[PDB]
Amino acid sequence: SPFHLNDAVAIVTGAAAGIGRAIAGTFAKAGASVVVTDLKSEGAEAVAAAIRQAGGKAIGLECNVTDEQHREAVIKAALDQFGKITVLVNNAGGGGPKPFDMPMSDFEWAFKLNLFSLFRLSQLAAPHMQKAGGGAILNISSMAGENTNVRMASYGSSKAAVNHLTRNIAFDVGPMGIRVNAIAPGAIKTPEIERAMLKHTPLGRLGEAQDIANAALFLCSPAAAWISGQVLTVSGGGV
Amino acid sequence: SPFHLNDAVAIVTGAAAGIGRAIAGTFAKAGASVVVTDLKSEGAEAVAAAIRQAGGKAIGLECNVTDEQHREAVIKAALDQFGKITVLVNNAGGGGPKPFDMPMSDFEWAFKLNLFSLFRLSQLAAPHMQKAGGGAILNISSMAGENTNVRMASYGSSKAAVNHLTRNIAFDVGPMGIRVNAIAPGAIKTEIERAMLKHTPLGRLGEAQDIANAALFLCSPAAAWISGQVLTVSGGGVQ
Repeated sequence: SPFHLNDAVAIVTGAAAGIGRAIAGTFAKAGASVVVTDLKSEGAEAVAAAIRQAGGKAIGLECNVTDEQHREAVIKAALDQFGKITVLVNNAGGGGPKPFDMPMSDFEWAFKLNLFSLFRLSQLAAPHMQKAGGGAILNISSMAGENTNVRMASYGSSKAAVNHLTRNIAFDVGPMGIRVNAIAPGAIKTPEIERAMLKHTPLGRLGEAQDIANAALFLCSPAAAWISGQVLTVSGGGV
Repeated sequence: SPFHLNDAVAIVTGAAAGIGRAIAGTFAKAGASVVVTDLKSEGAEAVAAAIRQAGGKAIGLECNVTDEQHREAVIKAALDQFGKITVLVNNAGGGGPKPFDMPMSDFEWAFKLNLFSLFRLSQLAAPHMQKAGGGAILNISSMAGENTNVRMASYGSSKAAVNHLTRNIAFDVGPMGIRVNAIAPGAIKTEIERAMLKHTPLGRLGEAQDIANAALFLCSPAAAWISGQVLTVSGGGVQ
């Protein structure tokens, strides 16, 4: 089963709760040494210590992905602790419904958070994946980069930019042996309104962060060795 | 024929040469009062004077679309000269192939130029279009918003961001009577040309007047129920 990605070093951003925590835990179970980072040092350290207790190799750091101080800190810490970089999970990001008439201070924030940070991180990690023989980048997007809705002037543009950045820098770092892929999660269970939102989800249930973790583990694994420039939507079949 | 632009005021950015200049001329021939703008004052003034000589209403302005001073200046100049704003053609933009290991500054300038500028322009122009009973915004994108290629880390991401911004802010400014559409131009006229046409099934390159007429359709009452759409004017292929 090339589904082990055992011999590797995976930097997971925003990985103290939810999708990032699940990705870190599942990657560690698969044999990868995990640099858990978060905006909060305490949560990342907690998750990393839990992984070490389970029997895995992990460290926990504070990283504001928008702060190049913190980005070089994470890259250097991964290199010091484990010697190489082979997987980069850009799960760090946020933003939400901001009205059309918003400050531009809110539009540039959406792109510095959801796009600029992860591009700079991929720039930082790509050379180390090169003497390492190749690596896997995974940007965690959203279903707003494909769908069209109100109040999504900032979030949606940023997520579609993440998607096409994936599709394009698949071509630049391919020669380096690096695969760029993205995951678009939707309605993840971190109630008539809940069943009303399930009425458009054909599988009749909400998704667990293990679903995204599983999809990521596939995309970051040797089983996805000839898969790049792909956005995979994990949505149960709907929006 | 509802393909005329009578009682219309059209702001056209980057319109001293090429697609923008042809759009300004075609829109003026359609009966629209044209605020031609450019980064260089001389070209915009020349194009506006030529339009006035041809029998249309036009003014020429210097505008760096990345400069909010210039943006408010264009909005106020349009409202002074012609009393309203009904059409906003964001043709101004640029960038191109940059390396993956490109400097971070380079990567923000293509968003600030190719996205942030036109979003702030649409923000400034939306209240006046609402007041004028509705209008049309047209973002001049590029075929890199859809295609995947090398060196397109910044240009492609910004252009796909423009595409999805079009698609989504069609939903916010819809209630205002405003239609947002986008044009993706192919190779334009201004043995690798033979590769170009190996691809382009119509066996010729496109004239700036093709983009001009596509824009004229999308900014006219003929397209009154068309919004959130990206029209690719490529002759039927990719160049």
